[PDB]
Amino acid sequence: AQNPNCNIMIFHPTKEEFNDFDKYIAYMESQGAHRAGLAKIIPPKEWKARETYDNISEILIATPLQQVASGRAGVFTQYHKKKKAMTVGEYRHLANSKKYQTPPHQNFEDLERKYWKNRIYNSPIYGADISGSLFDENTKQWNLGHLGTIQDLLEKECGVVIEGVNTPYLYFGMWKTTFAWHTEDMDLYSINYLHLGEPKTWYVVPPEHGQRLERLARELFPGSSRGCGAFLRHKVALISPTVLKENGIPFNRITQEAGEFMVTFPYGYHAGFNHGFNCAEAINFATPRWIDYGKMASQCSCGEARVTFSMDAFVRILQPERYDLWKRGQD
Ligand SMILES: O=C(O)CNC(=O)C(=O)O
Ligand SMILES: [Mg+2]
Ligand code: NI
Ligand SMILES: [Zn+2]
Repeated sequence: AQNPNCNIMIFHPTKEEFNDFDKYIAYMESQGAHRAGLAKIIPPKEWKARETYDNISEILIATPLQQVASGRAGVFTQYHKKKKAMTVGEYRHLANSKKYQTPPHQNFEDLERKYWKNRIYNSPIYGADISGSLFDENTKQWNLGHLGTIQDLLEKECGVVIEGVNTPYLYFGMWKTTFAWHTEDMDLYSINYLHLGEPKTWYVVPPEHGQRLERLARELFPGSSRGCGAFLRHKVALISPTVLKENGIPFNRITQEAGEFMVTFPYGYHAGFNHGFNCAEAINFATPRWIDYGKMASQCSCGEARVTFSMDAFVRILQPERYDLWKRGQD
């Protein structure tokens, strides 16, 4: 078995290997990358997403989210308070303000220490989940707006034509902006490209150990657990690396820098934070290997997790028994 310790692997494809996305994902899996839940892909040196980022300031962040924490430093939840719209240029100024900027630090490790120590005492503002793309239309390789769609994958594998579309999302982050512990909708893959700015630190649990994380989460968030049998789908809970180590949960960590891709694999729980002003782009995708994960994915039916139009068909076709109850949660 390749990569039996479930380490995060880093890949350096050549320009020739960067042509065929599906084939490279399958290569990474042949080397055991999926066992970690997360892989880094450094693009060939010849590649670029677009020519410059000089003209992005007029993108609108229609609903910036203030991430308010409750709990203790290592075990907290966050809720998202909606703020007034602002442009990317306005957001970048805010991120760089004395109130919100990255503190002085020695290195990524020092910054990670400061994040875990102090995150709960601040409420950073995240421009998340903005439909759109920063890839130039002429970028032919690993262009997240030109991937094969999950609907077409399901059709190719299973023969059923379904409604739905699949488009990317932009994330504009600042210091301490945070992504809570989650897997993807329907335990899909995700791919994330850090277009610009400061890094993003990731934590991930190997898919084979996901249920260990879930069991800890039920212990640590006991009211949430009673409210919903899949409450990590709410994307609100954080658990520090110190706490994970104290409870014997297997995980790994890595920092993504501008110009790098990360891939999350089916049922790979992940969480993380941004180091400073940045912009990432991400999208879900599927492969043949995903189908069995989609069929087994947990679902939130309590009403909190509220998701896209396109998840309907996935539940309906892969999880027909669950469909009725899950749809009640959506309506
Ligand atoms: O970058 C973020 O805030 C969150 N991204 C992801 O969870 C992902 O790409 O799967
Ligand atoms: Mg603009
Ligand atoms: Ni994710
Ligand atoms: Zn729920």
